Amino acid sequence: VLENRAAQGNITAPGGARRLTGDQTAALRNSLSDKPAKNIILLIGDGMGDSEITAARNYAEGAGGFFKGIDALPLTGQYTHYALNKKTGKPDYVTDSAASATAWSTGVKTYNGALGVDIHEKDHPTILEMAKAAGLATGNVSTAELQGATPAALVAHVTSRKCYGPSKTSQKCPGNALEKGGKGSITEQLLNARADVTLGGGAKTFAETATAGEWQGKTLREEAEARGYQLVSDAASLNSVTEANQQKPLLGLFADGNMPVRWLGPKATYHGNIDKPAVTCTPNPQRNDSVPTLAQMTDKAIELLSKNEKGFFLQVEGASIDKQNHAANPCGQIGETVDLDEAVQRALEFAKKEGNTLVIVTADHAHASQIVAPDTKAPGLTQALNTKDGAVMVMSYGNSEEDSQEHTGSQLRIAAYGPHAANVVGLTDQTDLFYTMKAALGLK
Amino acid sequence: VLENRAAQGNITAPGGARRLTGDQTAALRNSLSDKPAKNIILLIGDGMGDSEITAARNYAEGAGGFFKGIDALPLTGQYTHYALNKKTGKPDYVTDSAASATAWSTGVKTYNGALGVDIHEKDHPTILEMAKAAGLATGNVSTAELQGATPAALVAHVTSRKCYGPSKTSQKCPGNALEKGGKGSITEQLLNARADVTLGGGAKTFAETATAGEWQGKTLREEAEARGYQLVSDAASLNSVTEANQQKPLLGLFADGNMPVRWLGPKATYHGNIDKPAVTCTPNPQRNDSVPTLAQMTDKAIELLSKNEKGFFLQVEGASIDKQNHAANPCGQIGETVDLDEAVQRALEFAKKEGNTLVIVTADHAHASQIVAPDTKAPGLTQALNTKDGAVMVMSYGNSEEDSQEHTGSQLRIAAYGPHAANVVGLTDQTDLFYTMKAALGLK
Ligand SMILES: [Mg+2]
Ligand SMILES: [Mg+2]
Ligand SMILES: [Zn+2]
Ligand SMILES: [Zn+2]
Ligand SMILES: [Zn+2]
Ligand SMILES: [Zn+2]
Repeated sequence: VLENRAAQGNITAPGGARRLTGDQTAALRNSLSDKPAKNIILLIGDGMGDSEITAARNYAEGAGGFFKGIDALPLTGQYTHYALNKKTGKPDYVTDSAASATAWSTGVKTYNGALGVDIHEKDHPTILEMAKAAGLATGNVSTAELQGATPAALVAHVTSRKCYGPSKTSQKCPGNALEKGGKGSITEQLLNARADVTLGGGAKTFAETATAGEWQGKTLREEAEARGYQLVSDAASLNSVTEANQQKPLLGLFADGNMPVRWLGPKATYHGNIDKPAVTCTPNPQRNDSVPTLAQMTDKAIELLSKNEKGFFLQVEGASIDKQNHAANPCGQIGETVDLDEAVQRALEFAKKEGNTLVIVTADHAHASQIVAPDTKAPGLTQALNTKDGAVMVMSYGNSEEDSQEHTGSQLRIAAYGPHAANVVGLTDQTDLFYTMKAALGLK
Repeated sequence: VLENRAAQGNITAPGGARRLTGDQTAALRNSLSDKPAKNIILLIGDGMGDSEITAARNYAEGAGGFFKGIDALPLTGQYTHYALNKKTGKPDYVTDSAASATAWSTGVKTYNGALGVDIHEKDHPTILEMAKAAGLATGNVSTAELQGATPAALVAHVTSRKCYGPSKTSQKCPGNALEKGGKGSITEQLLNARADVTLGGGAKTFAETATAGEWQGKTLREEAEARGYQLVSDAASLNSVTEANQQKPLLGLFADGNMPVRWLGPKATYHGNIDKPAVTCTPNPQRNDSVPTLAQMTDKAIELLSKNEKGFFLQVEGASIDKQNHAANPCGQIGETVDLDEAVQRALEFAKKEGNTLVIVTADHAHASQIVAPDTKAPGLTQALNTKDGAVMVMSYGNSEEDSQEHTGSQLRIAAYGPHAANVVGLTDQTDLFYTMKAALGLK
């Protein structure tokens, strides 16, 4: 259960590359607790499998380095995230963001594209709903559109993840359409869920007007304001928020769509590791100092949420790891993994002081990127990068001849710290997480 | 710390896909022991990363299934296996078989191709050599040529893994070349190391004659006999062996090159998941019934080795997982993963019963195979398979245009059971494995 896992010294010498400073038995034994958790923070790196973690550590911290956030959770395991074929109910080996998020939030498998509904299109309550009912405070933060699959899975039960607002719902999720007597689009269901703290992008869908119900005619933003939501749109206004509760829940919309990525780098190309020079990522000029960082949103959320005596449940998502992986952009992808590590550090720092918080870091599924030899002549897209060690690392995306690289179905790392964190050890299924969180918090 | 990790029931229903029957905390806590291990069995799946484990499980046991051997080890973690660039001394992100094996059996990082020597081309003692010095019984078994990087790393100190016998050594490893002061070729050093049990392939190099020393002029096979080794070449004679020790060391050579693979299936092709029907693996008709299986050799070895009162150290290798991954042959690859699982089961059974045996299952490095969506249009080699679920799973190899798919650098799974197994948890380095084993046996 050590906190420092960096190489001991000279990696070229006997024992210089070791990460362990001694025997873990006693320490590891001491970190095993079945006492109930008072709080839970689930950090999700979208599409951040072991490959993505390795590539970003190698680049930002060096091969023998270690992420003070992502690599510091003591209890580790691997878990499966296969989805279901809607027709046959047989496993679909490669899941999408929707079905995977639904699994840990509701504890039941589903088909690719569904949010909060099972194979029968039947709704099941999510962990955030159950927590909110027990009286715990709830948060939902992400760097993607708040209507994106991952954050949406905690507050919406819809049949197609594309049903963002009234427009898409009427024609893609007729049965959820508010007019048809349904629960409504993702956005409207998010407004109904009323989590104490909700922060992310996706401001554009709030410009749509409800077709039915009490706030018919008004845009979703107006409905938000009318219902008591405090709205903030930048780092500054977010910083000034001093309270977030059921009487005045917080809703931050920092981008029309997804929030900008931190690093800028060119897209990987065919024979790019041979024909193009090694790259060194630089900061993204399109990102303003007004758009909050994940670490800032996480920090603010934790402070506002920790005021609730009963406890809180918070989910944080580094959304664009997946997105930049689809786009075959190593810098964008690595910058976002680093961005999430800072968020995990904020969470771990709170967890350690408080002493009753279960922190979990994992991904919804694996992705395309592979770390390959400098001289690889690959069929897909590749790029050479200048890492922190002062050495070149080549990354490869070779599973799609299309504009978008794809998810992969490999089991991946799940790590945790705190009460009940032992239930993450060994082989488990993504659905076990739901039950692990429910039992730690003592939910019924 | 449970033994059954299969999905509980109906994966389409709430909680039907769970692998956990309850809370692991107490069980896990109980499986944490710092008592010294009397024996160690290290099973290595060459190139068996998390993706490889997942594909094989999907195919052979179904997505919700579980490997009775590979998935039954309770303590899990992820470890790094980067090598060193020979010139700069800086990390080389994608290791080879030789450099990786050298790290766990020696405790020092090295460059690609080196066997048992650091970057300064200096020899370091291996855990097998140290075990044998403490009076423990030693075993080395593998399905590849005994001269291959994985088994050789335990008995040879050579500057290039290509120095199989006298010929290649003279030309590629002149400094190790027997006929000028070196300890000899891989085969000559293996013959000098004299482990109690050595089983595998590579009988072809034993046909070479030493160029100097006492047995100059005789084939290496003749030298083996002159030195007291019992030579067995098929299952029946292997099964007939009664004892193996320093007076009568067992040397089993079951093939000229590598042992034949268990299953047969076609090679993945360009758009193979689209232009060709799904495939169903079949037993390899060429595999002679007289050639032992990895589990049979593992089983026989444990039997002979456990006769030493002091204990034993045993390394077992499912070598062709890697070779078939290079060749882009899913059936070949999965068959060898299944093969290794049976070996693991044999190991776990002895371990559970004896109660002072540390079992570790891991891989030397990650590989190329990826599990992708059935409709994937990939730039590399794909193939569709009919899984145990009656569902189609697609595999992809897209990191090389050469005739050999490549290793990848992602951190991968390491799992253990027994005394000191807690040291495998969290993030560690491949070199930490050396120290964990050295400490487990008290082999300082
Ligand atoms: Mg997402
Ligand atoms: Mg090998
Ligand atoms: Zn995703
Ligand atoms: Zn995606
Ligand atoms: Zn290997
Ligand atoms: Zn290989």
